[PDB]
Order: sequence, then structure tokens, then C-alpha cells
Amino acid sequence: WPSINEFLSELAKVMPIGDTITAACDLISDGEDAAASLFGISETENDPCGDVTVLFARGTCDPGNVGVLVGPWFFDSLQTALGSRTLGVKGVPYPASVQDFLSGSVQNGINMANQIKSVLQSCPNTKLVLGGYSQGSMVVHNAASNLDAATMSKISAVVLFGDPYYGKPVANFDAAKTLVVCHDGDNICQGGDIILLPHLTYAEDADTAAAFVVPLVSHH
Ligand SMILES: CCCCCCCCO[C@@H]1O[C@H](CO)[C@@H](O)[C@H](O)[C@H]1O
Ligand SMILES: CCCCCCCCO[C@@H]1O[C@H](CO)[C@@H](O)[C@H](O)[C@H]1O
Ligand SMILES: *[P@](=O)(CCCCCCCCCCC)OCCCC
Repeated sequence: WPSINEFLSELAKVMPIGDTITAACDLISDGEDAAASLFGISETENDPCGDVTVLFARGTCDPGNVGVLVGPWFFDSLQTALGSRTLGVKGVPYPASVQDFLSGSVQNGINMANQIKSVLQSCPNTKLVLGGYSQGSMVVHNAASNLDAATMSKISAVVLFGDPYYGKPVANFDAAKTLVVCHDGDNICQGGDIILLPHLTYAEDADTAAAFVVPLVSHH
């Protein structure tokens, strides 16, 4: 799929599929946003740092800055597992566009790396956790690739749901502190572009992901 995506990305610049792709993604986002408001799901998080802080990059066409499919469930399970310890959630403000997914979301990785540095500088005592879903997992991988190992050593944990780069470790970071959740039959995890039902069910792994994070957010 890398050369397929490289070619498809060039086609997104031929004034055709460009607008067609964007509108379809915008419609999907609005539909997801309508479902969020109906069930009281918060699709936007911009909390100040807590005892634990999660910086989460949502999936393609996910509404707000955390989406509806994965992020909210993970934050709820994490806060439950943390008990009285406060969780601050910050969504990664990026377009989450099909075009950026096809091109590798390089620019978004640069921005997220700077956001990580900014959070570490502002809240040096917080236990910082990175999270991503689908394109957001790509953004997290790119962010890690843009940071030095000394900065990445300040990250307590990384949780990637439906990682398009499944098989590749998070750069400049201890893999023991990473949890990659990739379902069997998820074509996105196979480096593909096909969205299938196993890619949409990561909310079911929210408790497992929270359980992984808790021992990593210390201590002591
Ligand atoms: C239960 C079976 C229906 C699952 C429908 C999932 C909706 C996502 O739809 C998918 O979007 C992809 C976007 O890259 C396209 O490439 C796929 O062709 C399309 O099936
Ligand atoms: C079409 C969109 C797919 C929605 C299905 C999401 C899967 C629901 O998964 C649910 O997640 C919860 C964790 O947050 C768990 O408490 C439930 O046991 C689990 O079944
Ligand atoms: P990722 O960035 C996740 C994309 C999820 C799309 C959601 C489809 C809408 C279904 C709503 C269910 C009610 O995927 C990478 C490929 C992007 C092209």
C-alpha cells in the first residue's frame, strides 16, 4: 500500500477527488458529531494538566479533537482506573483529513512533537501519556520520530489503537511502555486503507488500555 497511497495522494491534488474526499470526510464527521451530542459523548478535550495527562490524536474524520469512537472510552476507563488521581485530557488539534492520512501526516507529527514539548515544559510534574487512534497513531509515531530520546523518556506510556504503522516500534522510546491495540482483520493495521468493522470497535479495549497505563503512571 505505500506506493498506492503515494499515487492516491498525487490524485488528491488533480482538482477532482480532492473536494469529493473532503466533503465525504466532513459528512462522516458531522454524522459522528450528531451521535456524540445525542449520547452525551464529549468529542473535545482541552483540560489543564492533571496528575496524569493524556495527549490524544483522533482518527480520520473523527469530530472535535478526541472523536467519538475511541478516545472518550479510553479516558473514562483511565480515570476510573486512576481513582482519586486527576486525569487531564488534551486532544491533538490537527485536521484528521483523508489527504494527510494518504501522505503520512508528517506536518501533524511535527506539530504534535512541539505540543508534547510545550506540555512537558508547562506541567513538569504531570505523568504524560500519548494516545492515538488510526491516523492519530500515525501522528504519535511521527511525533516520536521528531523528538529526542531524552524528551521521549519523560513520556510515561503510549497507547495506539488501530495503528497504521503496526509492526514498527514508537521511535526513540522504550517499547515496554507502549501498548499497540490492533484487531485481527483490521486492514488499517496491515498498512492498508480499508475501514472494516474490526477497526471501529477499539472502545472495547478501553479497560485493557487503562490497566496497562496505571502501573506506568507510577510511583515513587
Ligand atoms: C458491517 C460492514 C460495514 C462496515 C462499513 C465501514 C465504513 C467505512 O467504509 C470504508 O471507508 C474506507 C475509507 O478509506 C473505504 O476505503 C472503504 O471502501 C469503505 O468500505
Ligand atoms: C459501529 C461502531 C462500533 C461501536 C462498538 C464499540 C464496542 C463497544 O465495546 C464496549 O466498550 C466498553 C468500553 O468502553 C466495554 O465496557 C464493553 O464491554 C464493550 O463491549
Ligand atoms: P483512521 O484514521 C480511522 C478512520 C475511521 C473512519 C470512521 C468511519 C465512520 C464510521 C462511523 C460509525 C457509525 O483510518 C485510516 C484510513 C483513513 C482513510
